[PDB]
Amino acid sequence: DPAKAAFNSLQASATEYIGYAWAMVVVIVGATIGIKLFKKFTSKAS
Amino acid sequence: DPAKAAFNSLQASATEYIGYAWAMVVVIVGATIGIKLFKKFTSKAS
Amino acid sequence: DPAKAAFNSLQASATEYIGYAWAMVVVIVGATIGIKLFKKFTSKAS
Amino acid sequence: DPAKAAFNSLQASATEYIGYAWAMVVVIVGATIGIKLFKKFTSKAS
Amino acid sequence: DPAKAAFNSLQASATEYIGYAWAMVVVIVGATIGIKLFKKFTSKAS
Amino acid sequence: DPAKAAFNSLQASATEYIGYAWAMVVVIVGATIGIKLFKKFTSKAS
Amino acid sequence: DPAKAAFNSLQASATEYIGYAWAMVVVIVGATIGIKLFKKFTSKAS
Amino acid sequence: DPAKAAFNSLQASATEYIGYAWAMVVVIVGATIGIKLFKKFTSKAS
Amino acid sequence: DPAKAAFNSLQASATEYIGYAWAMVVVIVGATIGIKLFKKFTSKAS
Amino acid sequence: DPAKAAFNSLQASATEYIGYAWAMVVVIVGATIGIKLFKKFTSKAS
Amino acid sequence: DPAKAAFNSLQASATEYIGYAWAMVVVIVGATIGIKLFKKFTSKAS
Amino acid sequence: DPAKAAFNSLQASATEYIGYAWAMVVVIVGATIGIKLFKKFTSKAS
Amino acid sequence: DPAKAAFNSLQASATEYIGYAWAMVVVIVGATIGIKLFKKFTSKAS
Amino acid sequence: DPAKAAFNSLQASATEYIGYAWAMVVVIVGATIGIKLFKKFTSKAS
Amino acid sequence: DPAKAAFNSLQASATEYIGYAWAMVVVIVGATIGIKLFKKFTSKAS
Amino acid sequence: DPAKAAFNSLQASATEYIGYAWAMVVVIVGATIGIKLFKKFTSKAS
Amino acid sequence: DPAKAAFNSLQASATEYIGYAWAMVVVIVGATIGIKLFKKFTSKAS
Amino acid sequence: DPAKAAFNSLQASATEYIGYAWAMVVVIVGATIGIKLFKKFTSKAS
Amino acid sequence: DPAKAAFNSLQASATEYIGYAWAMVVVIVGATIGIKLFKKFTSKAS
Amino acid sequence: DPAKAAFNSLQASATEYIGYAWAMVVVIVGATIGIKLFKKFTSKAS
Amino acid sequence: DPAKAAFNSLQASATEYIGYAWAMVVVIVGATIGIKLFKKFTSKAS
Amino acid sequence: DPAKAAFNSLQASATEYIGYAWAMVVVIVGATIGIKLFKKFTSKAS
Amino acid sequence: DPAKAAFNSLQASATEYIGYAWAMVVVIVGATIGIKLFKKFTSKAS
Amino acid sequence: DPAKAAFNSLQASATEYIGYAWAMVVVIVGATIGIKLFKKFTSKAS
Amino acid sequence: DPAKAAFNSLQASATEYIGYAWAMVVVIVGATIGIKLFKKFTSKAS
Amino acid sequence: DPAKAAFNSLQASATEYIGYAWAMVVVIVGATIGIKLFKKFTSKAS
Amino acid sequence: DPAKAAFNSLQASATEYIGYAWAMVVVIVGATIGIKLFKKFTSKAS
Amino acid sequence: DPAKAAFNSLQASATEYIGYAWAMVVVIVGATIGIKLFKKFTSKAS
Amino acid sequence: DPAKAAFNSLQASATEYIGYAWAMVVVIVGATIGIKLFKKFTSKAS
Amino acid sequence: DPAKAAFNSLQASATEYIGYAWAMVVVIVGATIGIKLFKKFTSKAS
Amino acid sequence: DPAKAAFNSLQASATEYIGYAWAMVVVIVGATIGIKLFKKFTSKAS
Amino acid sequence: DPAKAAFNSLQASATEYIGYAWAMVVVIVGATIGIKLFKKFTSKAS
Amino acid sequence: DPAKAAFNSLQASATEYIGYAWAMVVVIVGATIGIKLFKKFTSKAS
Amino acid sequence: DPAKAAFNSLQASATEYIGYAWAMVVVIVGATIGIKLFKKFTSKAS
Amino acid sequence: DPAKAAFNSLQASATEYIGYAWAMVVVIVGATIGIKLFKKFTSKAS
Amino acid sequence: DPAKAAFNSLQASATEYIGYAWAMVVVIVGATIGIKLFKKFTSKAS
Amino acid sequence: DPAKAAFNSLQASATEYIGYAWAMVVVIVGATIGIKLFKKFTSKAS
Amino acid sequence: DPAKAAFNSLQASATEYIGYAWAMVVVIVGATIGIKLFKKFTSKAS
Amino acid sequence: DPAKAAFNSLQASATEYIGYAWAMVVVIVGATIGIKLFKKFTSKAS
Amino acid sequence: DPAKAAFNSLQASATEYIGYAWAMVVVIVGATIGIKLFKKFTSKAS
Repeated sequence: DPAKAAFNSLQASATEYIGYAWAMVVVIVGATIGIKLFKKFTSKAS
Repeated sequence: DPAKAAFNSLQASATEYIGYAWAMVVVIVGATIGIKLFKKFTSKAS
Repeated sequence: DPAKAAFNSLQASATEYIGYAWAMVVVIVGATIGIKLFKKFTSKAS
Repeated sequence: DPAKAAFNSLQASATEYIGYAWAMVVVIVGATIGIKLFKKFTSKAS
Repeated sequence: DPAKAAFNSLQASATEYIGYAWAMVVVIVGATIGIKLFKKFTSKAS
Repeated sequence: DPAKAAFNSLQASATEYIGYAWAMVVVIVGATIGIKLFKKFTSKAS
Repeated sequence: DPAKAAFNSLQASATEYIGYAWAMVVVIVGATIGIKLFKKFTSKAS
Repeated sequence: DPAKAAFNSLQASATEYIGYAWAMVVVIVGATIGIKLFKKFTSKAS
Repeated sequence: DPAKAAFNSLQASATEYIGYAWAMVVVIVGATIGIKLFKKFTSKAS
Repeated sequence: DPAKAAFNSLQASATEYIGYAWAMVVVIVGATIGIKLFKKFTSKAS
Repeated sequence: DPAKAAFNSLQASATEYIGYAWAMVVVIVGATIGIKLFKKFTSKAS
Repeated sequence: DPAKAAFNSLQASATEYIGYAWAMVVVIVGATIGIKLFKKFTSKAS
Repeated sequence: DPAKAAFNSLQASATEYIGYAWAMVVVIVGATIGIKLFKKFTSKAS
Repeated sequence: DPAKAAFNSLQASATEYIGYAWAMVVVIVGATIGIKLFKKFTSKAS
Repeated sequence: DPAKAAFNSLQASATEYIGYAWAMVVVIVGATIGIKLFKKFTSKAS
Repeated sequence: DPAKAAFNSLQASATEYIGYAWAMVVVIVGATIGIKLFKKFTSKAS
Repeated sequence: DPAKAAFNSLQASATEYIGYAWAMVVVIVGATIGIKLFKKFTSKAS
Repeated sequence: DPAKAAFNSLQASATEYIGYAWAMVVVIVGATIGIKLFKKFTSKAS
Repeated sequence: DPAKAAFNSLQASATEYIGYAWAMVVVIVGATIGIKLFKKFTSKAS
Repeated sequence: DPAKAAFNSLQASATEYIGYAWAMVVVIVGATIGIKLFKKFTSKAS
Repeated sequence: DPAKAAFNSLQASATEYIGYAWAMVVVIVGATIGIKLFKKFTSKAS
Repeated sequence: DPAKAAFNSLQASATEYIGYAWAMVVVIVGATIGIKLFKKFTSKAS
Repeated sequence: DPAKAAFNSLQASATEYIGYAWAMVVVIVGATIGIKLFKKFTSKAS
Repeated sequence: DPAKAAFNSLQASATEYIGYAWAMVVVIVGATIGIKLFKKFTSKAS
Repeated sequence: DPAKAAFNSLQASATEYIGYAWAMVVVIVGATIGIKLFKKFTSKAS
Repeated sequence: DPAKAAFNSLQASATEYIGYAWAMVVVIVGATIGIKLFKKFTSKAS
Repeated sequence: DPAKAAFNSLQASATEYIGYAWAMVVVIVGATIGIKLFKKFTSKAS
Repeated sequence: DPAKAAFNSLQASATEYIGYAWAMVVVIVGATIGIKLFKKFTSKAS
Repeated sequence: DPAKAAFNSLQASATEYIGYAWAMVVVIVGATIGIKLFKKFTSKAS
Repeated sequence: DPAKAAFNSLQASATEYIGYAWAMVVVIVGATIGIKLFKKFTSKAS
Repeated sequence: DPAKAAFNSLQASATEYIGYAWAMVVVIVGATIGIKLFKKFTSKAS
Repeated sequence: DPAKAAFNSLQASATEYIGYAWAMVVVIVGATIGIKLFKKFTSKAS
Repeated sequence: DPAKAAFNSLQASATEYIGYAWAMVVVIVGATIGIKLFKKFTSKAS
Repeated sequence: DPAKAAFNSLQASATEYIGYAWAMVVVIVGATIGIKLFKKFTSKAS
Repeated sequence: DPAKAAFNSLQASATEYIGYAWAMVVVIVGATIGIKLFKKFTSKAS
Repeated sequence: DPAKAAFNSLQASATEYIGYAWAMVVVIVGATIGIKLFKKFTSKAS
Repeated sequence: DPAKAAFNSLQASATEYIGYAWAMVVVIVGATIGIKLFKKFTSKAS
Repeated sequence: DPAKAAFNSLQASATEYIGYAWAMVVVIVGATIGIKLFKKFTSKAS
Repeated sequence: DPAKAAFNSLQASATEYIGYAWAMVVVIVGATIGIKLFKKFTSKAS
Repeated sequence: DPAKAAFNSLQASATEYIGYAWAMVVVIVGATIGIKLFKKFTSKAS
C-alpha cells in the first residue's frame, strides 16, 4: 500500500518543518523580548 | 456481488485514509496553536 | 474520536503555557515594583 | 518540547536583566540621596 | 434515510466541538484577564 | 405524468436540507459570535 | 424564516453579555477610584 | 450557556484581586503617612 | 442605565471619603495650632 | 419572468437582514462607547 | 436610517455622563479647596 | 453650566472662612497687645 | 450608470456621519477641557 | 435568421439581470460601508 | 468648519473661567494682606 | 476588433471609479485628521 | 493629482488649528502668569 | 459643615489659652513690680 | 469692616490701661514726693 | 484687568490701616511722654 | 469597607502621635521658660 | 509669530505690576519709618 | 516590461508623498515644540 | 500550412491582450498603492 | 492560584522595605533634632 | 527546451521584482523611521 | 487636655521661683539698709 | 525712579521730625536749666 | 534633509525664546531685589 | 532537501537582522538615557 | 513496452519541474520574509 | 543584500538626529540652569 | 511601632540636653551674680 | 551673557541705595549726637 | 536581594554624614558661643 | 549578548554623570556656605 | 561626548556667577557693617 | 567619595573665617573697653 | 556621643573665661576702691 | 580669596573708625575734665 508510506513520509516532513519553524520562532521571539525588556528595564532603572 | 465487496473495501480504505488525515491534522494544528500561544503569552507576560 | 483526543491535547498544552507565563510574570512584576518602592521609600526617609 | 525550553531560556534572560537593572539603580539612587543629604546637612550644621 | 442521521451526527459533532472550544477559550481568557488585572492592580496599589 | 411528480419530489425533498442546514448554521454562527463577544467584552471590562 | 429567529437569539445573547460586562466594570472602576481617592485625601488631610 | 459561568469566574477573580490590592495599599500608605507625620510633629515639638 | 447607578455609587463613596478626611484634618490642625499657641502664649506671658 | 420575481424575493430578504444587523450594531456599539466614556469621565472627575 | 437614531442616543448618553462627571468633580474640588483654605487661613490667623 | 454655580459656592465658602479667620485673629491680636501694654504700663508707672 | 449614483449616495452618507461625529467631538472635548480648566484655575486661585 | 433574433433575446435577458444585480449590490454595499463608517466615527468621536 | 466654532466656544469658556478665578484670587489675596497688615501695624503702633 | 474596444472601455471605466474613490478618500481622511488634530491641539493649549 | 490637493488642504487646516491653539494658549498663559505675579508682588510689597 | 465646627473648636480652645496666659502673667508681673517697689521704698524711707 | 472694630477696641483698651497707669503713677509719685518733702522740712526746720 | 482694581483696593485699605496705627501710636506715645515728663518735673521742682 | 478601616487606623495612629508630641513639647518648653525665669528673677532679686 | 507678541504683552504687564508694587511699598515703608522716627525722637527730646 | 515603469511611477509617487508628509510633520512639530517651550520659559522666567 | 498562420495570429492576439491587461493592472495597482500610502503618511504625519 | 502567592510575595516584601525606611528615617531625624536642640540650648544657657 | 528557458525567465523576473520591491521598502521604511525618530528626539530634547 | 496640665504646671513652677527670689532679696536688702543705717547713726551720734 | 523719590521723601520727613524734636528739647532743657539756676542763685544769696 | 533644517529652525526659535525669558527674568529680579534692598537699607538707616 | 537549506538561510538572515537591530537599539537607548540623566543630574546639582 | 518509457520520462520531467519550483519558492519566500523582518526590526528598534 | 545598506543608512540617520538633539538639549538646559542659578545667587547675595 | 521608640529616644536626648544646659546656665549665672554682688558690696561697704 | 549685565545693573542699584542710606543715616546720627551733647553740656556747665 | 544591601549602604553612608555634620557644627557653635561670652564677660568685669 | 555590554556602557556613562554632578554641587555648596558663614561671622564679630 | 562639554560650560558659568555674587555681597556687607560700626562708635565716643 | 573631601574643605574654610572673626572681634572689644576704662579712670582720678 | 563632648568643652571654656573675668575685675575694683579711700582718708585726716 | 580681602578691608575700616572715635572721645573727655577741674579749683580758692 503506497498510501501508507506516502503518509509516513508526509508526516515526517511535517514534523521536520515544525522543528525548524520552532527553532526560528524561538530565536525571533527571544530577540524581540530581549529588546523590549532591555528598553523597559533601562527606562525604569534610570 | 463483487460490487458489494469492492464497496466494503473502499469504505475500509476511506476510513484508513481518514485516520492518517486526522493524525496529520492533529499534529499540524497542535504545532500552529502552540506557536501562536507561545507568542501570545510571551508578549503579554513581558 | 480523534477530535476528542486532539482538543484535550491542546487544552493540556495551553495550561502549561499559562504556567510558564505566570512564572515569568511574577519575576518581572516583582522586580519592577521592588525598584519603584525602593526609590519611593529612600526619598521619603531621606 | 521546544516550547518548554524557550520559556525557561526567556526567564533566565529576564532574571539576568533584573540583575543589571538593580546594579544600575543602586548607583543612581545613591548619587541622588547622597547629594540630598550633603546639601541638607551642610546647611543644618552651619 | 442516511441523510437524516448524517445531518444529526454532524450537528452533534458540531455541538461537541463548540463545547471543547468554549472550555478552551474560557481557560485562555481567564489566564489573560488574570495577568492583566494583576499587573494593573499591582501598579495601582504601589 | 411521473415527470411532474419527480420534479415535485426533489423540490419537496430538498426543503429538509435547507431546514437542517439553517439549523446547523445557527449553532455554528452562535458559537462564533458568542466567543467573539465574550473575548471582546471581557477585554474592555477589565 | 429561521434567520429571523436566529438574529433575535443573537441580539438576546449579546444583551446578556453587556449585562455581565457592566457588572464587571463597576466593581473594577470603583476599586480604582477608591484607591485613588484614598491616597489623595490622606495626603491632603495630613 | 458556558459563557455565564465564565463571566462569573472572572468577576469572582476580579473581586479577589481587589481585596489583595486594598490590603497592600493600606500598608504602603500607612507607612508614608506615618513617616510624614513623624517628621512634621517632631519639628513642632523640638 | 447601569452607568447611572455606578455614577451615584461612586459619588456616595466620595462624600463618605470626604467625611473621613475632614475628621482627620481637624485633629491634625488642632494639634498643630494648639502647640503653636502654647509656645507663643507662654513666652509672651513669662 | 421567474428571475424578476426571484430577484425581488432575495432583495426583500436582504433588506430584512440589514434591518436586523443595524439593530444589533446599535446595541453592541452603544455598550462599548458607554463603557469607554464611563471610564474616561470617572477618572477625570476624580 | 438607524444611524441617526444611534448617534442621537450616543450624544444623549454622553451629555448625561458629562452631567454626572461635573457633579462629582464639583464635589471633590470643593472638598479639596475647602481643606486647603481652612489650613491656610488657620495658619494665617494664629 | 455647573461651573458658574461651583465657582460661586467656592467664593462664598472662602467668604465665611475669611470671616472666621478674622474673628480668631482679632481675639489673638487683642490678647497679645493687651499683655504687651499691661507689662509696659506696669513697668513705666511703677 | 448606477455605480456613480451609489458612489454619490455613499459620499452623502459619509458626510452626514462626519457631521454627527463632529458634533459629538465638540461636545466631549468641550466638557473635558471645561473640567480641566475648572480644576486648574480653582487650584491656582486658592 | 432565427439565430440573430435569439442572441438579442438572450442579450435582452442579460440587460435585466444586470439591472437587478446592480440594484442588489448597492444596498448590500451601502449597508456594509454604512456600518463600517459608523463604528469608525463613533470610536474616534469619544 | 465646526472646529472653528468649537475653538471660539472653548476660548469664551476659558475667558469666563479666568474672570471667576480673578475674582476669587482678589478676594483671597485681599483678606490675607489685610490680616498681615493689621498684625504688622498693630504690633508697630503698640 | 471588439476586443480592443472592450478592454479600452473597461480601462476607461476604471478611471472614474478611481476618481470617485479618490474623492471619497479625501473627505473621509480629512474628517479623521481634523478630529485628531482638534483633540491634540486643544489639550496642549490648555 | 488629488493626493497633492488633499495634502495641501490638510496642511492648511493644520495651520488654522495651530493659529487657534496659539491664541488660546497665549490667553491662558497670560492669565496664569498674571495671577502668579499679582500674588508674588502683593506679598513682597507688604 | 465640618469647617464651621472646626473653626469654633479652635477659637474656643484659643480663648482658654488666653485665660491661662493672663493668670500666669499677673503673678509674674506682680512679683516683678513688688520687688521693684520694695527696693524703692525701703531706700527712700530709710 | 473687622479692622475698624478691632482697632477701635484696641484703642479703647489702651485708653483704659492709660487711665489705670495714670492713677497708679499719681499714687506712687505723691507718696515719694511727700516723704521726701517731709524729710527735707523736718531737717531744715530743726 | 481686575488686578488694577485689586491693587487700588489694597492700597486704600493699607492707607486706612496707617491712619488707625497713627492714631493709636499718637495716643500711646502721648501717654508715655506725659508720664515721663510728669515724673521728671515733679522730681526736679521739689 | 476596606477604606473605612484604613482611615480609622490612620486617625487612631495620628492621635497617638499627638500624644507623643505634646509630651515632648512640654518638656522642652519647661526648660526654656525655666532658664528664662531663672536668669530673670536672679538678676532682679540680687 | 504669536510668541513675540505674547512675550511683549507679558513683559509690559510685569512692568506695570512692578510700578504698582513700588507705589504700595513706598507708602508702607514711609509709614513704618515715620512711626519709628516719631517714637525715637519723641523719646530723645523728652 | 511595463512593470519597470510601474515600479518607477510608484517610487516617484511615494517620494512625493514623503515630501508632503515631511513638510506637514515639520509644521506640526514646530508648532507643538513652540507652544511647549513658550509655556516652560514663561513659567521659569516669572 | 494554415496551422502555423493560426498559431502566429493567436500568439499576436495573446500579446496584445497581455499588453492591455498590463496597462489595466498598472493603473489599478497604482491607484490602490497611492491611496494606501496617502492614508499611511497622513496618519503618521499628524 | 499563582496570583495568591504573587500578591503575598510583594506584600511581604513591602513590609520588609518599610523596616529599612523606618530604620533610616530615625537616624536622619535624630541628627536633625539633636543639632537643632544643641544650638537652641547652648544659646539659651549662655 | 522551452520549459527550462521559461522557468529561468520567471526566476529572473522574480529577482528583478524583488530588487525593485526592496528599493521601495527601503525608501518607505527610511521615511517612516526618520519621522518617528525626529518626533521622539525633538520631544525628548525640549 | 495636655495644654491644661502644661500651663498649670508652669504657673506652679513660676511660684517657686518667686518664693526663692523674694527670699534672697530680703537678705540682700537687709545688708544694704543695715550698712547705710549703721553708717548714718554713728556719724550723727559722733 | 521710585526708589529715589521715596528716599528723599523719607529724608525730608526725617528733617521735619528733627526740627520738631530740636524745638521740644530746647523747651525742656530751657525749663530745667532755668529752675536749676533759680534754686542755685536763691540758695547762694541766702 | 528636511529634518536637519527643521532642527535648525527649532534651535533658532528656542534661542529666541531664551532671549525673551532672560529679558523678563532680569526685569523681575531687578524689581524684587531693588524692593528688598530698599526695605533693608531704610531699616538700617533709621 | 532544499527546505532545510532554505530554513537555514532564513535563520541566518534573521540572526544578522537581530544583530543590526541590537546595535541600533543600543545606540538609541544610550542617547535617550544620556539625555535623561544629564537633565536629571544637572537639575539636582544646581 | 512504451508504457514504462513514458512513465519514466514523465517522472523525470516531474522531478525537474519540482526542483525548479523549489528554487523559485525558496527565493520568493526568502525575499518576502526578509522584507517582513526588516520592517519588523526597524519598527521595534526605533 | 539591500538590507545591510538600509540598516547602515538608518543607523547613520539616527546618529545625526542624536547629535542634533544633544545640541538642542544642551542649549535648553544651559539656559534653564543659568536662570535658576542667577535667581538663587542674586537672592543670596542681597 | 518604631515611631514610639524614636520618640522615646528623642525625649531622652532632650532630657540630657536640658541637663547639660542647666549645668552651664547655673555656672554662668553664678559667676555673673558673684561679680555683680562683689562690685556692689565693695562699693557700699567702703 | 545677559547675566553679567544684570549683575552689573544690580550692583549699580545697590551702590546707589547704599549712598542714599549713608546720607540718611549720617543726618540722623548727627542730629542725635548734637541733641545728646547739648543736653550733656547744659548739665555740666550749669 | 540587592535592595537589602542598597538600603544598608545608604544607612551606613547617612551615618557617615552625621559624623561630619556634628564635627562641623561643634566648631561653628564653639566660635559663636565663645565670642558671646568674650563680649559678655569683658563688659561685666570692667 | 549585546545587552550586557549596553548595560555596562550605560552604567559607565551614569558614573561619569555622577562625577560631574558631584563636582558641580561641591562647588555650588561651597560658595553658598562660604557666603553664609561670611555674613554670619561678620555680623557676630561687630 | 557632548555631555562633558555641557557640564564644563555649566561649571564655568556657575563659577562666574559665584564671582559676581561674591562681588555684590562684599559691597553689601561692607555697607551694613560700616553703618553699624559708625553708629556704635559715634554713640560710645560721644 | 567627593563628599568627605567637600566636608573637610568646608570645615577648613569655616576655621579660616573663625580666625578672621576672632581677630576682628578682639580689635573691636579692645577699642570699646579701652574707651570705657579711659572715661571711667579720668572721671574717678580727677 | 558628640553632643556630650561639645557641652563639656563649652562648659570647660566657660569656666576658663570666668577665671580671667575674675582676674581682671579685682584689678579694676582694687584700683577704684584704692583711689577712693585715698581721697577719703587724706581729707578726713587733714 | 574674596573672604580674605573682605575681612581685611573691614578690619582696616574698623581701625579707622576706632581712631576717629578715639580722637572724638579724647576731645570730649578733655573738655569735661577741664570744666570740672576749673569749677573745683575756683571753689577751693574761695
